[PDB]
Amino acid sequence: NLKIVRMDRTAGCVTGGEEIMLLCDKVQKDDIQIRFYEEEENGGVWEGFGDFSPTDVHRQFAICFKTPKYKDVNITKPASVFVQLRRKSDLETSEPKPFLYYPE
Amino acid sequence: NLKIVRMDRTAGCVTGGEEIMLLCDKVQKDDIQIRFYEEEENGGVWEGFGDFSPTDVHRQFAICFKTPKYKDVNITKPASVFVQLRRKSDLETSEPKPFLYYPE
Repeated sequence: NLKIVRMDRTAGCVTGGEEIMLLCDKVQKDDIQIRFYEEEENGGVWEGFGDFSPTDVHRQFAICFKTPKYKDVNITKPASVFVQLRRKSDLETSEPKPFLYYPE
Repeated sequence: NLKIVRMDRTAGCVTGGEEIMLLCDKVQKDDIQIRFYEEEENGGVWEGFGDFSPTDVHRQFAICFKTPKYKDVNITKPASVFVQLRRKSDLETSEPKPFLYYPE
């Protein structure tokens, strides 16, 4: 039942720390994370997490957060990743949205 | 009971048409407008309205909209206005938030 309905930004700088506003279907403020991930060719999986507190969850239907730092702040072209909602308790996830990290 | 909790942008170009995401306390999608206004020195009051449809209201707790065109697209410095929620039915309003229009 997790869904990213809309994000006001779907790209960001590799240094992270940028404010994004996200509209979601209902979530519980203490049982929700925003996971950015990238599947590596070596079977590895990079992940980073949106930076926010339960108070940043707006009436269970939106979240304000800051982006995580991407794995490599020295990329020279954009890196495409995904972002999903994930419940902390049972690790249920939303369908992913594409997200582009760009060089500083 | 109307409240603008957060806006992801509190400035915009005088030409209008720019996407803003707004978090609000509960509203009814068919009984809500976003009014930008400016009190003139001559007792006049400019107003413009955010451009959106009821489907742009997200589960009664957020609204995505486009800014209205400011009264004067030829200003040479920023113009400070206010923005409020207003109920269409009984014209109840939220407390206003400052908003800055800037030259193209």
